Amino acid sequence: MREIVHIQAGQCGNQIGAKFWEVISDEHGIDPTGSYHGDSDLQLERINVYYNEATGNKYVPRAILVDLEPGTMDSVRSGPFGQIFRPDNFVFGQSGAGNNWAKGHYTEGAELVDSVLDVVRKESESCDCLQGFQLTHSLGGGTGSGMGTLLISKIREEYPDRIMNTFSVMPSPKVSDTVVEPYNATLSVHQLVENTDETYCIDNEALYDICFRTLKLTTPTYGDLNHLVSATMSGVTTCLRFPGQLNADLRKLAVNMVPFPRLHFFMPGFAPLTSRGSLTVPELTQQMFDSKNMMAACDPRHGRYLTVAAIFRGRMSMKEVDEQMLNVQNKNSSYFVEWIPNNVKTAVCDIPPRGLKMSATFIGNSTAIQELFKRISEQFTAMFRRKAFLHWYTGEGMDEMEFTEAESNMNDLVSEYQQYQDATAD
Amino acid sequence: MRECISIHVGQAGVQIGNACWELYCLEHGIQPDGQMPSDKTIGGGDDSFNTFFSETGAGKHVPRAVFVDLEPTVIDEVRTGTYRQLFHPEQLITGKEDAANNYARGHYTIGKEIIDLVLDRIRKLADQCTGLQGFLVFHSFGGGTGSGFTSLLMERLSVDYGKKSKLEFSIYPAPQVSTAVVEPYNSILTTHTTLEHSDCAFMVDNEAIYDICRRNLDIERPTYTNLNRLISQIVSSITASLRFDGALNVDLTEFQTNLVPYPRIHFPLATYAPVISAEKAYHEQLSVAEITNACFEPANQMVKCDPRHGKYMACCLLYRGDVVPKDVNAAIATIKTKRSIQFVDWCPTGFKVGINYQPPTVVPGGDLAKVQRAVCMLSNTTAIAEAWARLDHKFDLMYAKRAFVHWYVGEGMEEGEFSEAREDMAALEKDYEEVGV
Amino acid sequence: DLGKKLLEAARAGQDDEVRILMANGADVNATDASGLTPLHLAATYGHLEIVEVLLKHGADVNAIDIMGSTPLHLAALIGHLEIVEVLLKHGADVNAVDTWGDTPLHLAAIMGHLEIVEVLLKHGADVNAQDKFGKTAFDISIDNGNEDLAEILQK
Ligand SMILES: Nc1nc2c(ncn2[C@@H]2O[C@H](COP(=O)(O)OP(=O)(O)OP(=O)(O)O)[C@@H](O)[C@H]2O)c(=O)[nH]1
Ligand SMILES: Nc1nc2c(ncn2[C@@H]2O[C@H](COP(=O)(O)OP(=O)(O)O)[C@@H](O)[C@H]2O)c(=O)[nH]1
Ligand SMILES: COc1ccc(/N=N/c2cc(OC)c(OC)c(OC)c2)cc1O
Ligand SMILES: [Ca+2]
Ligand SMILES: [Mg+2]
Repeated sequence: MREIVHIQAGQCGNQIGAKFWEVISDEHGIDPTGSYHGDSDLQLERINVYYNEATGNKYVPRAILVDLEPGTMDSVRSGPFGQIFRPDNFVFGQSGAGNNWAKGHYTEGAELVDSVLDVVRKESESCDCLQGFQLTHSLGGGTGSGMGTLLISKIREEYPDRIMNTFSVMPSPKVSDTVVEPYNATLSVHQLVENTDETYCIDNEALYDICFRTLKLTTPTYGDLNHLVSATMSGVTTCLRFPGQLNADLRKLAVNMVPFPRLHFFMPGFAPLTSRGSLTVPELTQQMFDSKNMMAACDPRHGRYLTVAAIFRGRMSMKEVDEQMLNVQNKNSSYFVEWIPNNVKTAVCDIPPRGLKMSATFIGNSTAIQELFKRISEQFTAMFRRKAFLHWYTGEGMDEMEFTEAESNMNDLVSEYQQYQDATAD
Repeated sequence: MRECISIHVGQAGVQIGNACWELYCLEHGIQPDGQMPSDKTIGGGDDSFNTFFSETGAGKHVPRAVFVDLEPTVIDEVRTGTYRQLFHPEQLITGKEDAANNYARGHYTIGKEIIDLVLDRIRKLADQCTGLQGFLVFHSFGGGTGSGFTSLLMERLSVDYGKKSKLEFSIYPAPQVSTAVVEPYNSILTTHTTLEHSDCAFMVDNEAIYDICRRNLDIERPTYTNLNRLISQIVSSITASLRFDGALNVDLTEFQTNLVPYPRIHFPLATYAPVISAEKAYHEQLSVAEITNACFEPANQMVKCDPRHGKYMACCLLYRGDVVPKDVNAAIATIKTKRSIQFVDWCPTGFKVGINYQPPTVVPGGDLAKVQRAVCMLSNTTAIAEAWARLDHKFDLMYAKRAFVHWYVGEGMEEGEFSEAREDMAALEKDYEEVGV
Repeated sequence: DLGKKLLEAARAGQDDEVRILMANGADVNATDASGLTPLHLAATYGHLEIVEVLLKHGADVNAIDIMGSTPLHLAALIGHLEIVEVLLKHGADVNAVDTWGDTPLHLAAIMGHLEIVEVLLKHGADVNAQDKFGKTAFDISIDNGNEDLAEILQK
């Protein structure tokens, strides 16, 4: 396992995808031009995982940019790191989606999917040992969710033995009070349960609460929310990009974190929580399992952990990490399943991000994530009971039965989390 | 002289095999470039160390070893390490995509793409042997390659080398330095499919070695480096009878005769003493009776179990160094009634003793201090079933919920194999209970 | 049939077409196959001007469809703060109950329309109103972990 092909779809996917490249390029010593300016040798050991190698020691990010809105490409080009992207990887259509999952998945998006797959094969063949794909998108819109899931099913047919990893942004009325978002989100979850190997659930509801209440921001913006997203995506991919003890394998991560195929939705966490303008080991382990440090609006103390992976970063005592983690597992033993022995793995890396000296990234497969799916299901049913704006989807060639099946599939997902949450070993 | 071929599978098998062959060269006096000044017979010979080392026309001594792993990361260090000039380049076999800690990926899918190439390279080494007696297989229980590919390899070697013996050095999983959560699965799956094809297996409990490095060596956070150096010290004491002159366990067939009373119970327990830290270079040299007393202490064992809870069926003592035979006879005489050592009624209550009058060799950079005498006890006790019980319990916890099973079913393996492998482990625990534990 | 043309005119938001049709005797209280009046569709699609014009021409502000949905139910669900105040201004029942047991307060709480929740409470929204599952508006806030909504319901 080696190279990873990055894909960003929609306005949110390209926005959170652009911030992902601006952060790791700073950690690897890469300037917007591409010339390596790092001051340590470890910044180039596993650099080939996310970057190509152009002539002249130039590093080209293995990223594909797609959106039905033609104005998003200028939003990315005008960015700071918007010049390093390969001009051949800009696939933008003419007609947008208008927050319609149907236009992205059946009409407007079905015309643009073949143009993207041509550049996916172009990138997948320039890899020495391709391991999987990485996608950033929101589930509330129409492009990143309707065409994003369609792009996944297309890649799943031609690359079935490769790992599909997504960073899906969940909608929230506290950030976007668009009443058709529970539709597109529910229809996307119906596809993500079947065609993804591991999905990071980034909830705008939790992102808003962290900025508004934890960071004391009366009016959080998309820049403030994405600051928590960029720091999260950097931590969950620290082992994939830097030398350490973990094998940096997408499949090894999926085998050790997915006990049941449908339960592959992770609850990311990060500590410490800081803002854009501005701790010990026992404090990082404490804040890590705190509900205030979760990127999903779910209380982990309301459910039971199935599998947990904690990545520590910075210069810290290797022995103390094994002490505080083992101690936290005892004080919260009622929140770990007893039929999965040794279900908490600990990783530690020596290169922390900039601005901090220590950090901790939490990746938990918890049954408490059902509270997220219950929130979207309750809003979906409320709108679907009255059939509000249902003609916006049937007019694009969608069947009404696809809503009840998505509602039924998502309710079955919730019952599955509750099933293993009440199970015992004896 | 009968040649022995060593096989190293997976990261654990390769890294431990690297430390063992380093120690073999230091004990035999072989330079890292394969030269041996004290080998007056150039181009060949009939010496005892030729069981593990072949000789070329230029006087180079090459190990009879094969390194195989489904990914090249671990073996590439052996290709650029200190002994990069020692091994045949065509005996370092590497794939591209590993088994991802999946027994099914190593046995049914990924392992099939390189199994025929590995056997052809083993065939080349077998043709150079005049009287090949068997193989030594190094692998882990928890890894996808160490469990899946090794089982596929052992099944093939039985068809191509039916009369030859096969011995294992297996790595028992430990939560302190484990890699995967499904390691209880892989360990049970590989034990069931390899039980028929293995004549004798020495299990190394990573937790037992981990505690020894903490207590005896004062190492707070032991790494794989500290574990493998101590493991190689014990592997050398076990294979010393095959590589030097002696009258105990002189060939692989005698290993089964002295340690294995019945085919299925071929898991002897190994104990080593003394283990002294290198920070104590001016330590007191323990007597023969003191190091022999330390063989029946559970804290010095390579597998976490209490031999007082079980009965012995065999017991061999391999001494190394300044050891007078009358001191061993006096020691065993006292350590016969002064302790609660129980032998089964159908076994001759005795102790086989072999003495090598050369003290153990320490490696530069190791954690162990030079000792003038040491002992390695190999005993087949029913108390080692305690380790199978710990492994079978963690297996039942996850399989009762069918957790992580879809990863195995999706790789060409049927779910029914999980049950018959667990039933085989149940029949193995009964084998020890029918003897007494 | 001018009633069916008035339904689509209120849905599409054609203000000029609504006036001309009502001048020719169009049934302002006409219904579709599901019982939706022109006031239902106008409050659903955010056509505030058509809402006020219909209310001045004999539109039933408390009309229900086959599922018991009043214009206040749909306006609170979609989140039209301006239309909700106009409906409440013309005597809309703030505590009307649909077939699912929901009130306008329930739908605004579920969809996160905090401003609408604040307006309904000031107009006499029953905080003790239960749905067919026994949940009230405050039960939705606690079950969903919405502390912002919980503070509004604790005035
Ligand atoms: N004592 C010791 N144990 C090791 C060493 N390396 C790995 N292990 C153990 O082996 C187990 C995992 O098996 P590995 O050998 O690393 O995996 P593999 O054989 O390469 O198979 P893959 O899953 O495909 O990578 C872990 O539980 C480790 O504790 C080592 O160098 N020394
Ligand atoms: N965290 C975050 N969320 C975003 C951002 N941009 C859009 N979103 C969310 O995405 C949803 C809208 O989907 P969008 O991606 O804009 O539509 P699309 O063009 O069809 O993919 C809204 O609910 C927003 O909350 C962003 O920059 N950061
Ligand atoms: C519950 O048991 C376990 C949980 C997690 C384990 N490993 N976790 C990872 C996580 C990674 O990135 C976040 C890796 O980088 C992609 C990664 O590469 C190997 C492993 C291992 C476990 O035995
Ligand atoms: Ca010779
Ligand atoms: Mg490996």
